[PDB]
Amino acid sequence: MKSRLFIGNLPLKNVSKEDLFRIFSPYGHIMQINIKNAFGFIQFDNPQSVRDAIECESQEMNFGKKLILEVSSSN
RNA sequence: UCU
Repeated sequence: MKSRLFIGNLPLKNVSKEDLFRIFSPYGHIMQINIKNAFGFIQFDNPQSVRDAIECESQEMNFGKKLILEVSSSN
């Protein structure tokens, strides 16, 4: 557990899994990407990748905004 | 701000 990243505020249009892959692939090997409207879920193969993504990408602009990035709690 |  703890190997999934939650994104809380994606734009509601014009967002692809590939966009998310380009942003988050530097942090580790991504196994799965799910988008449910404003919510993104990126499954890595380990929990450190999620922590690294939150620490580095929270400081960045993506899709013209500051993304809400968290350890995913979703079952 | 959790399919």
